[PDB]
Amino acid sequence: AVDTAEQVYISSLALLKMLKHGRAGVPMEVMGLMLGEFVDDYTVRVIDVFAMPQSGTGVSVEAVDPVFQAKMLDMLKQTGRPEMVVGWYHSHPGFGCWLSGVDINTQQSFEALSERAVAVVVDPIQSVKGKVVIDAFRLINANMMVLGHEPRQTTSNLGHLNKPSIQALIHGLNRHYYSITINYRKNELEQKMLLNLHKKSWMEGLTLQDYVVKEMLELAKNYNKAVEEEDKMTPEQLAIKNVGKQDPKRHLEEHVDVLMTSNIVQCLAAMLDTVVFK
Amino acid sequence: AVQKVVVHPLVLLSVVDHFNRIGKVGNQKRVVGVLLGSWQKKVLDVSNSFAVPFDEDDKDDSVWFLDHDYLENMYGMFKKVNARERIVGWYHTGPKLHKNDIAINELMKRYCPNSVLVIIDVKPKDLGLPTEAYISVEEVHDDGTPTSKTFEHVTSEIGAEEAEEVGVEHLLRDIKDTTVGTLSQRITNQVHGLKGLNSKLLDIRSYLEKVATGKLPINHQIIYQLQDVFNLLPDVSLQEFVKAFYLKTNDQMVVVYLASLIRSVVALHNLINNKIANRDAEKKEG
Amino acid sequence: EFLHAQEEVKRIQSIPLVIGQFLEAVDQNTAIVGSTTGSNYYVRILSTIDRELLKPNASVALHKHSNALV
Amino acid sequence: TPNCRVALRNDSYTLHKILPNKVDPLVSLMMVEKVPDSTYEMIGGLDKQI
Amino acid sequence: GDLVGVNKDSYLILETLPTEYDSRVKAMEVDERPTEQYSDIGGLDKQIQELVEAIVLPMNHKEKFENLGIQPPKGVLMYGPPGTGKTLLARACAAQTKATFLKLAGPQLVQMFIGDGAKLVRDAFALAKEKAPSIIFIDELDAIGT
Ligand SMILES: Nc1ncnc2c1ncn2[C@@H]1O[C@H](COP(=O)(O)OP(=O)(O)OP(=O)(O)O)[C@@H](O)[C@H]1O
Ligand SMILES: [Zn+2]
Repeated sequence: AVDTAEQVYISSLALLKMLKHGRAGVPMEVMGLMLGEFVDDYTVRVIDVFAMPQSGTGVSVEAVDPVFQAKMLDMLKQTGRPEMVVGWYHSHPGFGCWLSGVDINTQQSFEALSERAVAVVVDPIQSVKGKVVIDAFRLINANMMVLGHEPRQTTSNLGHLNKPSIQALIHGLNRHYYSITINYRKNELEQKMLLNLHKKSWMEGLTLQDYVVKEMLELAKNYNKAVEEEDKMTPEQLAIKNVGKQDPKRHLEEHVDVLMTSNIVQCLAAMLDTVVFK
Repeated sequence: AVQKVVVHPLVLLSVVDHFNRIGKVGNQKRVVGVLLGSWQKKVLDVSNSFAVPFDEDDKDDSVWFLDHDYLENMYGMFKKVNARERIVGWYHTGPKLHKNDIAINELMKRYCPNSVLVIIDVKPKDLGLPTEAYISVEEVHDDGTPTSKTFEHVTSEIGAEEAEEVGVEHLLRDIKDTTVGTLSQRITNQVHGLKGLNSKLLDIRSYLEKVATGKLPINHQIIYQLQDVFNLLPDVSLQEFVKAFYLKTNDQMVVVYLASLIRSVVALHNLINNKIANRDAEKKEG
Repeated sequence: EFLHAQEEVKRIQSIPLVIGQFLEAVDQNTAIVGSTTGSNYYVRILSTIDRELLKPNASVALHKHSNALV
Repeated sequence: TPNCRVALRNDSYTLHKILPNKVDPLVSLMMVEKVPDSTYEMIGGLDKQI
Repeated sequence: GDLVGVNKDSYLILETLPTEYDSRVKAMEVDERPTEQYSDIGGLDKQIQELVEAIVLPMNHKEKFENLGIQPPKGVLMYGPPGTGKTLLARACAAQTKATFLKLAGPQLVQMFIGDGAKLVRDAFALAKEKAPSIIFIDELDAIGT
């Protein structure tokens, strides 16, 4: 009846086992399970993610052991929070992380167990640092083809997620499926130390530790002189003369600005004499 | 044995997210769990772990319990998904260690020959690269005490892994990287004097406190020994650089020369080419 | 932010790569390159160096999935 | 045109651009191997036969 | 070895599986026993004894050979202008002796792909070491021996 676009709140702790357990299955595809709480129709949260045994014979719906979860939920009771299960996830490192033929067969089984059972995919390969990558989807019922086939209200959270549209075969699965919006509920307490732990460990280890003399400048002078004539022949090549040769051509970069910063490296590193000492 | 450890931000978060678990229900003590190490070599690495319900009474300061039904079967869980991952020890968020911590390691030595404990910090404050690591050995003592079991500090360092920087390094997004060669090295210099000379004053005041009170530590002897290794140059009045004086500017010899030589021709590249392309568009248009 | 965008294009594709054989330069911003398997691939060239190292026939490294000219 | 070189997209497997091919260059290269240019200024003594 | 089973990309071998290969190369022809017997030749009783001996003597009389140091014959050249009834007489002697018969021809060893009939003997004589006679019969040895 009434269906509203869902918003997925992921915890920074749940983001860990998505890429981490997925990295352990690389190259092969894994099968996980999502753990969280259903607040309402238009929003959903995943508060935890745990690792499930990887299948070396290929992913199947029987790869999830029911006594593995029954022993896990009991261990979650003695753990701080015993929250009910919600849905499943699987890695797909070998390709662009789209729902395979097994993923649709385990859909109607998991959506019978739990109401939503959001399908979540993840890939390591698409980037390293500055991209969300991952993936998510939710099955829209094929029996609804008799009814209105274009959910959801509050559109562009889908529509904008429908950008880039990610080639063809991916959105070729937009038949019988619709993706879901992933935003981050603020962990910033942990996220503030995530930046502090990362950059401090990357700043000279104490900031002190790190803080071929003339010879490095004799090797640099070959880049600061012998590179000049191959750079300064181009203005004489800009002289035609004049003018039979196709123009414009700009040879100014990148050596000029590199030798600039090359002195910026050597000047402030030589200031270590004046800085460290006295 | 264990020399240095590698703590990932992922496994350290597994201590931090459990601080939300039992932090809302309270009450006393801290977050404690069992550590799953990855040992490929003498250098120790940690990937994942599992947090276990744990409590330490005050009164009763020596009372501690792990849940070992949680430790046994959940090991067969992580072992089934990851064959390489095994328990190398335990951890906790400290911030400091009560004397009772001697008994936590000796109990679990049945699991691992040497269990390394990792003291972590949920709220970053000071003074630097956070958390901590200890190793369990027996040095006895020189004074003749019965055999003394005291955890020795293990240097901790953060490390990375493939595919784990996807979501981790994404959420910050506010950092400027880096920039190497201009600001990166100089900000360290301003801090190298700060963080270098603050521990200089903190220790020299505690070393003066020795004569006053708190003796032992005598230490002995490690304090003055490496301090005298720092004494290869003091450097005191005035700098004792008579041999390093002409050599001082002689290291700045070519650095200033090239900086004079590069800026001359870089100008010839910048000044000439700018004037050329400028007047070609400027005056030929009008 | 544009200097941060310079780290972006230099980040892609990082590792791994696959060898391929350059055939000819058809037009700007893209060129065709024969794969080591023999199948000629038409790939957008990288925006950094479009000219001097192109050459009529040369062995150029390509990315695994994208086969990108770098 | 037939026999001409064309680019190929991955997804729809269509032709993105048109590329110049070589068919006549194959033959003509073998034709320039056997003989140089040899114009009228490169020939002489046959004037009665030319 | 080879032939062992292994599962998809996991690359684990559960068991080492025999035997050798392949298809018709392993077994050239499967022959149970002919409908005729050695009694079907008239007037040849003089020259069938030499035939019947060399095949029969290594089986039943082998115990007498180790005592006297006798070596059984192996190859026998049976030739005559056709019809000589050679192929009927050969196979018929394998019916009463229980010997398993294998049908093979010389020109059958030539195929488009080089190195076929040559690899067959590597397989054929390997079964001659594995299996006990039985028997193997071939025809047109003169042509193929050119
Ligand atoms: N000397 C013989 N003794 C018994 N039967 C014979 C004789 N000569 C011919 N025959 C009969 O003639 C028929 C023709 O057989 P034939 O001798 O042509 O085979 P073959 O020439 O030995 O075959 P292949 O050429 O393959 O060796 C047979 O059925 C056989 O019974
Ligand atoms: Zn799958």
